[PDB]
Amino acid sequence: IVGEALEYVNIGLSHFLALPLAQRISLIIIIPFIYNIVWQLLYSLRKDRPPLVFYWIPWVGSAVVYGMKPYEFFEECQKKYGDIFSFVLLGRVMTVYLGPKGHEFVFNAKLADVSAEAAYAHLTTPVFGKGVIYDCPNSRLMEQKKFVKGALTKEAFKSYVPLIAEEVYKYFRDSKNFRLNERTTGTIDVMVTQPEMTIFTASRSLLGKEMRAKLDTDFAYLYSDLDKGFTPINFVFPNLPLEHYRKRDHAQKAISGTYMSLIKERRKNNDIQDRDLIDSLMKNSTYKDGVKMTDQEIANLLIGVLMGGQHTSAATSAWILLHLAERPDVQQELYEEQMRVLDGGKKELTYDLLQEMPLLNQTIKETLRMHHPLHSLFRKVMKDMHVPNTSYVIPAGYHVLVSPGYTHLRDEYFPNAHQFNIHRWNNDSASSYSVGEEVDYGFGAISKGVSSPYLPFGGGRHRCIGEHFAYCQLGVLMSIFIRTLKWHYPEGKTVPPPDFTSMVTLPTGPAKIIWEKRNPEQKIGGRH
Ligand code: HEM
Ligand SMILES: O[C@@](Cn1cnnn1)(c1ccc(F)cc1F)C(F)(F)c1ccc(-c2ccc(OCC(F)(F)F)cc2)cn1
Repeated sequence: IVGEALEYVNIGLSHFLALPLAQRISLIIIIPFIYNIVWQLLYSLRKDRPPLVFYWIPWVGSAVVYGMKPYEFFEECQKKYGDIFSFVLLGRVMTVYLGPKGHEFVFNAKLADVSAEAAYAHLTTPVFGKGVIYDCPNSRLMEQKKFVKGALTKEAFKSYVPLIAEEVYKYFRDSKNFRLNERTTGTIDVMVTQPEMTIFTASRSLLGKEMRAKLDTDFAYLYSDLDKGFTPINFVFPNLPLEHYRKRDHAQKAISGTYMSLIKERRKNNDIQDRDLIDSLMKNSTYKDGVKMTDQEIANLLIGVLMGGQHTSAATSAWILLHLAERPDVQQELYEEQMRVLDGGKKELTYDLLQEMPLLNQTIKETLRMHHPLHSLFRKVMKDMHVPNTSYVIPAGYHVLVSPGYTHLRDEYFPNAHQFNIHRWNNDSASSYSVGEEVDYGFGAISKGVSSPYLPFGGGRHRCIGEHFAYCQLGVLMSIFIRTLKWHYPEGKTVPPPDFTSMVTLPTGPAKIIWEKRNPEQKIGGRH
């Protein structure tokens, strides 16, 4: 009789409920652990799914090894399963597509197939504020990028260069890390100096003199507070009743308030010029459907732009210094270019003269190859995607993960990829260049193909608009570093490994270099 079997399901259920809590809280952990191992083995038999990396702890997935060393994880996975493979990350399924075909599959994915804001909104909305970037539909983001880029013109760059140069020299004069009028040599942590130099140069040029003046006050602490809110933790715990979260949110309110204060005072005096990004968004932030951005949204977009460029740029100048510190040959070669292009230093550095410095630009270009600030770019898959020339279907609710930074470091696309060699870019010093046809998603013509193995600024609709600002900033900064200082490592030190757990792939610190003045008796003028 099978009826007697069902009685014993009932009985056995009643006996299960009566086991000691030693056994039951055992069995609450044992049952999903074994059910997970069963589900994976069954999953491995589906041929319409990319291979899934095996993991033990349910939900947590491969998070630990991915988070700590993602390029090593990808290379081991790539040897095992080829270029397309999935792995489980703190509750989500990430499908990785390595190589140029992966750049194409993700960066050029149809707007209806994937969503960046669905992957990213919790990462950034708590830090930037509401209504901008990833807290708004894609069509709003596109036009927001059009607004910001409209202030990022070559004529803006010609005016930013002397301003950035003034900040770099101010920092050499006044910062405790240098004091070039009092000290001719010294030790700095590049992960202390570069964030400060970056925010000082970016504030002065994009935000204007008033906002730059605030960082000389206690207001600087709010920037520090807000900056600590910029962490990948926000992926999992975006809001918590802790203290870190309170100063972050306070700082966002306080900083966006200072921006709205300045915006509302410029409009009441009609003090609206072409000075900085604030003027620019004030004159040009009405969407095509007629909606104006609010003063709050404009301020929030300013925080997003300044914050993103802060961490990519600061990490990149740190890496440039760290690589050059063990390459006095490269510093020497860069210095000769500076003497030739600037008539032994008797020409004032201009945006135009920066474009005549191919080796300096190639040094930035090579640093960005070896240290892509963003090792992984995410999209949430919104409807099922067929992976061309496979039987693979990526179902909706998965995520796709693209990693041009991994391809940057492959010998097949960059011979001797782990060697720093700026001369691999000889007669190719452009920050990037569209290898053919262009398309415009709402913020300007950009390259249509994204199959280049070198993609420091991504591609497609979510492509960076900061590239020329970053090269302007990095170029002025490194031109002055080169002309002012030599530097090298403390004894037995070398290039640190990256910190992949962070918001960008910044160097693991402290990472110290010893600078020395090229001209001990050179003084920097001005009052302090
Ligand atoms: C060397 C410096 C930088 C590098 C390597 C870099 C890299 C990138 C990458 C890879 C993306 C694509 C992200 C994705 O597909 O999810 C991106 C997007 C973006 N970046 Fe940058 N960035 C840099 C500096 C800047 C600067 C200086 C700014 C602003 C002044 C900026 C603002 C933006 C914006 C607005 C986006 C658009 C994101 C979207 O539309 O989804 N970045 N950047
Ligand atoms: O793409 C950024 C960064 N940026 C900065 N400049 N250019 N791009 C961004 C985009 C637009 C902005 F307005 C401001 C931004 F900061 C971003 F949206 F925040 C962003 C997206 C993803 C990531 C990121 C993705 C994956 C990560 O994995 C590491 C982890 F496994 F979580 F530990 C860590 C970080 C970081 N920043």
